[PDB]
Amino acid sequence: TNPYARGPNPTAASLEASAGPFTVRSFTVSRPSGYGAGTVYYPTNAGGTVGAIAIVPGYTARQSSIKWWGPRLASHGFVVITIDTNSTLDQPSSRSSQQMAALRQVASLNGTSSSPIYGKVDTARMGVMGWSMGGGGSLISAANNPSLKAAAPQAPWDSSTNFSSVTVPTLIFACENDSIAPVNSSALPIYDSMSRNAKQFLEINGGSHSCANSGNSNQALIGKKGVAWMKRFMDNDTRYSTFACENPNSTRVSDFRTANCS
Ligand SMILES: [Cl-]
Repeated sequence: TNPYARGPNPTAASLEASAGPFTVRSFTVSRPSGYGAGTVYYPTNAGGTVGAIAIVPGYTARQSSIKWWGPRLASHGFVVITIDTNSTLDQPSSRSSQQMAALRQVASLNGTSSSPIYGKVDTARMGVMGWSMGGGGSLISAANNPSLKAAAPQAPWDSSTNFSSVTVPTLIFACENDSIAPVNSSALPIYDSMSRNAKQFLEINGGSHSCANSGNSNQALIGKKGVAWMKRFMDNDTRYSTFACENPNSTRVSDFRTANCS
């Protein structure tokens, strides 16, 4: 019945592991269009077309800070593009237009017969992630493009916290002890402003600003949650409803909140 379903039935163990069931390859985008540089990750054998997720780093940062998501998400059946921005000093709106430019270019490559992702993408099924200003950028993309199927920003930064217009299912990773984008004035008012969506707030206990980046010590839970959220909302895959909406009931989590998520 569900045509966007990919992969075998999830367990806690299969989502806590570093790799999911599909084989991953990557390539560097040859002529990046509307953004500085891109790396694309893709499953060779997903058994059908999959959605595309475009991930953006923070101010002064690079792909390295958010790369781990590439292998992790692609292995469970997604096309992931991680980007560098035109300038290290771009603010969240510019990060947004470049995030959407990356999705636009993944859609183009899906149509190009010489491209390693020829025919692998469902260009009607995309989502957005990013760290800090790239997180703020992810929220701006979702507000501007309600056709996105999912957002999952981490440690988000935006001097405007009102996202009340967002209808896209949104998972916010927060970092308890963030002193760059403190939760009390960033993540939390952002979460709290959204009244029209499936949403979730998941605060990493004793986490600093970088608590969700490559090399974090909570990859099991952060990665499980990130994959379950994209599987639930980008694939409509109700096999993942429990993993996506449940409280982890974990001492690794200092604050949990969810709404409109069964
Ligand atoms: Cl930032």
